[PDB]
Amino acid sequence: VNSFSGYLKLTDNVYIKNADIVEEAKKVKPTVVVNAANVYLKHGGGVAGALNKATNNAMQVESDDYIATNGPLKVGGSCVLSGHNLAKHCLHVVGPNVNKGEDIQLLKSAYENFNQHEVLLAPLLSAGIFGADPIHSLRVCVDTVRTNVYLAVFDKNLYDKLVSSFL
Ligand SMILES: O[C@H]1CCCC[C@H]1Nc1ncnc2[nH]ccc12
Repeated sequence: VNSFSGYLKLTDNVYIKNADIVEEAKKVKPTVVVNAANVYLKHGGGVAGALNKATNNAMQVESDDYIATNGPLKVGGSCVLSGHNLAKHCLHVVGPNVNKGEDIQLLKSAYENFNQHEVLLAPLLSAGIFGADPIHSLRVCVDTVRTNVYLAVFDKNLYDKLVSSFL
């Protein structure tokens, strides 16, 4: 039993809700919140800009030190950093950005990072400003993640569409 509330169950291990991931993180304090990161951990907009803003820029300060030490992530890769005031940990995961021409097949590799964590609160990778089809992203999530994932979808309209079209 966990503290996530109001989610629709899609499969044995995947759950979905119309929610603001920032507000959901603030209320649940999950062990892991997933950030929709880029390789530079520059949290300027989308989910990343919102999460970072909610940490009063502490996420960005920590991220800049991480990059200065380790260099950029790989597309499809991830790193674990602090969850600050939102979660114990933040798993920064880089899905391919279609608006940068990155290969969509890397979306499966991106979701594989979730399997290293038993339970996660997450957005749909490569959705939103990353330019992928959120319905495809949901399908890859369901077919790749085996651990328990609670997906927060900010837009009520997209949420209804994802549910109504789910196979
Ligand atoms: O609405 C879409 C657009 C981008 C792809 C995923 C969704 N973004 C979010 N999802 C969950 N919480 C969020 N807080 C701010 C944005 C956000």
